Amino acid sequence: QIDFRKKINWHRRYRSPQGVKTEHEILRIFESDRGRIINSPAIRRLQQKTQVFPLERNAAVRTRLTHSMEVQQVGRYIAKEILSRLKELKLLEAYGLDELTGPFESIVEMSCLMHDIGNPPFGHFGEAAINDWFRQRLHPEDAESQPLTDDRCSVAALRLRDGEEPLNELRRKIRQDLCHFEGNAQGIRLVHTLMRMNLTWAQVGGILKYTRPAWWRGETPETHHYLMKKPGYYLSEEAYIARLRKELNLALYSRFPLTWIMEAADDISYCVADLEDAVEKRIFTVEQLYHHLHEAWGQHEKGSLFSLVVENAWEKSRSTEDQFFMYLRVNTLNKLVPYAAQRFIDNLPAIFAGTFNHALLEDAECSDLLKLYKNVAVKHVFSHPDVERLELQGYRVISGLLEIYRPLLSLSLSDFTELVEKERVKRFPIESRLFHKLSTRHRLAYVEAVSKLPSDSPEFPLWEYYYRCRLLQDYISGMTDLYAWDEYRRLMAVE
Amino acid sequence: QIDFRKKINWHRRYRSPQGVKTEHEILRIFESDRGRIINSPAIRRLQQKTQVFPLERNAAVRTRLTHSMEVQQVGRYIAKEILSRLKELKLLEAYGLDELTGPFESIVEMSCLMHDIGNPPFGHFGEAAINDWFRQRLHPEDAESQPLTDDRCSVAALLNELRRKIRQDLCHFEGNAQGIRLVHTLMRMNLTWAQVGGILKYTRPAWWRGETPETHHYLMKKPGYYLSEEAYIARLRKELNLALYSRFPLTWIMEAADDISYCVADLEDAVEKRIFTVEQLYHHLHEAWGQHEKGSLFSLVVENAWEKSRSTEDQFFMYLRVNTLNKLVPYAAQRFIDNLPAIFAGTFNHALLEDASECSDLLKLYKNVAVKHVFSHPDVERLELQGYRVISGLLEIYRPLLSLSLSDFTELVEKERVKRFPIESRLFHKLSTRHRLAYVEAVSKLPSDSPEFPLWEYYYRCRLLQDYISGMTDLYAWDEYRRLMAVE
Ligand SMILES: [Mn+2]
Ligand SMILES: [Mn+2]
Repeated sequence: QIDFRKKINWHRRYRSPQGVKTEHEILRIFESDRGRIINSPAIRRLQQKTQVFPLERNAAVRTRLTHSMEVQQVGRYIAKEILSRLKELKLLEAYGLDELTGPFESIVEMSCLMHDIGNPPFGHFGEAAINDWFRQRLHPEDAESQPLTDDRCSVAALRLRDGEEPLNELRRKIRQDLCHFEGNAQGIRLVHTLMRMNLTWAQVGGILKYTRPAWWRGETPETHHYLMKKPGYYLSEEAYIARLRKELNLALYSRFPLTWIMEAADDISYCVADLEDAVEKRIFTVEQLYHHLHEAWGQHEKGSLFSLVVENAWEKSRSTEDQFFMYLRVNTLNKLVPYAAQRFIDNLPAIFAGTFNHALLEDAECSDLLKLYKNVAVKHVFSHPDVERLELQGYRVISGLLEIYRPLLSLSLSDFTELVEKERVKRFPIESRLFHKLSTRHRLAYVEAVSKLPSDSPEFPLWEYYYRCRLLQDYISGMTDLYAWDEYRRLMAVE
Repeated sequence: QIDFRKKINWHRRYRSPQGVKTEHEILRIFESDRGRIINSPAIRRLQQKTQVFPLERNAAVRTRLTHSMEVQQVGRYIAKEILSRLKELKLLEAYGLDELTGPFESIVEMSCLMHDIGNPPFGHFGEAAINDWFRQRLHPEDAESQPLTDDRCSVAALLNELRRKIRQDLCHFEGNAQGIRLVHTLMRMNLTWAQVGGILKYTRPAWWRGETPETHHYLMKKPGYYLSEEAYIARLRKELNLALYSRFPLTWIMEAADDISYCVADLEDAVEKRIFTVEQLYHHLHEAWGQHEKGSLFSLVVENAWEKSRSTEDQFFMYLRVNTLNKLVPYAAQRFIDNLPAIFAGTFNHALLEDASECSDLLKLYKNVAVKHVFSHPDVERLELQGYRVISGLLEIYRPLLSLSLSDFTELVEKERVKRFPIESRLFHKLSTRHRLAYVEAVSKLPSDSPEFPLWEYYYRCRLLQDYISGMTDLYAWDEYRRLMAVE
């Protein structure tokens, strides 16, 4: 049975409010969350994180922030559409929404905003350089089966010991979790353990995009593959994630019903904006682009969504660029938003369950239009040398930075712990200074996770390392494209 | 009589919608406006326009954009508060709001967002360098009375009343006035009248020469619009039911949010730039209050937030922000409702937080601390001075286009390639196509025959230049300065 009272959890993890609360009181909690998000430095960082194009000396181009604001307004429209349609169906009171109208909407907007929140400096390329650097040092493939006589792992504790141990399973999970860094998973890690925001369960639900644990190694459940497409959370969050499922009434590997709305907007905004920027960076004319889109459609009919959207917007522009993109955007939303709004309502039971193994804008006419934009963007924009140059640049910056911090990892627990207590250590001065370079928040978080472990435990050293790596990963992922590059040069000694 | 149906004008200037429209249809028009604003490049430019502190290699510091988002959430709260209070008073249906709930709120947020949108690269300092550069070339003081035997104006053409108005308008550039110019004539957004009302902060015309309006002193504190907009501005007044020099009732809400967000954010950034500790700051605030009582708003806000803190800094600012809004927002929400007739009239000669209000005092306290410690910092001041030269120098680089005859200038507008003026050609190409387009359009609307026609051309010519510059980000203007000075 569909009841949103049960999904829109206004309680918190720590210092949580409890007992009754009016429609207004509840609105205020959700409005509190907005203020928390909007004033966050993690949200400010996004104006300095690159979105497709390099951070040029004129802000004409979209950054991760300006894009996420655009995504949020799309999300607002979809949510608002779902609501209006449902009030016309009178199912609003029936689904326990008549009083959670505003909250619903705000959650969407705020999750929209926070997509890309945990992404590393150089995005998907950052992810690569991180995962790759860890892979050459851990080799999680060497953990999959029985203890290999020749384990490629550089860490003594994480190397599968031959002797009959269930500790071998702990090593397996750590190796896969650290080598499978994902922005969404880092986003969850960020809002809770790092940024220490203390948001409503419902909000944190909306930013939980995937249900796959980072430590996952096998084949994906056939009836869960879509939902477990990448990883959604780390081993460090597993505890809190369980807490989240129970609070939001979610089964293992079940998604929060609103996440689907936020996802949709992101999928829409996704290309069109970069395509606008492409003509702005003079890659081709607006006319040239129209012809690339005509070429891309192929199977042309005079009543298709191409004619209704792209052909339509092209005619509006002639008796230019502004008008073109302005109406192209309009045209798209005006057809796509209703579709996804409907799709949501249509498949609401499975969505409420968070079991629905599909996207609002599927694969089989809306999905086609999007794909068309994507193809054009791939073949002409994403392929541009200045883009690719920066993509490759990013990779080295992160890889090199990770190597600069290798000495802290290439250490014994006894030594590392020593550095954590005494800030000034005799024999390890480089390591000292390098550890000071780390941000006070990720540093704090490490210690806290460590102090919660049992000293006596044989798993304790493995955990320390898992956390040690997490700590390093947090520092790096936390950086902006600029800061990471600047630091790379500074630590390579060229400034 | 108070009816918001009459103030929340969902019609547009060009391609305007008309006839009935449902609550939903109306919401959609206001939601359309949001999309227009949010996708605007003029709104993107703000992530590259400096807010107090220089850009820095880490975005830990607020930019004009990140501040305006903060302002918008404050505005949201105030608007939402006014509404909730009014629903409790049941006056919502009574004031024609029961169906314009969402719109009201969106307008606030969108106007909040668009405050500073018309600000130049080096904001306040940019204004100076512009106005100063024009003043040495026009001397509008020399126009005030009778034609001076020794007129300091560099322009032959600068009917005596038209000359007066042009000189004052061009020499009195203001971000808010430029903002109005921007959304309509430059950005060609075509927004709902109501939205454009919300960004009209001042009722003073830029061409005004005759110190202080007595009865309308506060509303005409700074200029609100240019001579180039006077026509459209008249159109706006009539559409929004405003008397000459009357303000849009919602503008007051947006304004308030800005007055609040104004300092606290830079104070957070001050501790972030290590200017002083969070502890050092608390002591500067204790020093600043002086007249200490154990139940005052200082104790309730600052003392309160200080105790909560004992990350420390995060918690401190987080709850300090909370504490402030939790007391100030209700006040301004009330003030609005309390003085609603005069606000609806847009005649109310005061601010929501203004009088001897404990609220106004708290704000002033933040401001004083910011002035005495943050705004006074050398790296700030250095950049402020730097900005001035960049703009002044840039204005001088473009002096050749102004130091020209109409006959010559016009020639350059038709033929892109002109023989004798090659520097001027290339310099004119440097200007953005939008401001270029806008100039021509304003010019083509004038009567060729008219004796005022040459004066207008110049007014517009200067406006065109001003648009280019004001349109730039701190970075682009600096980059260009160096590029045109030949150091890259
Ligand atoms: Mn996105
Ligand atoms: Mn401001």
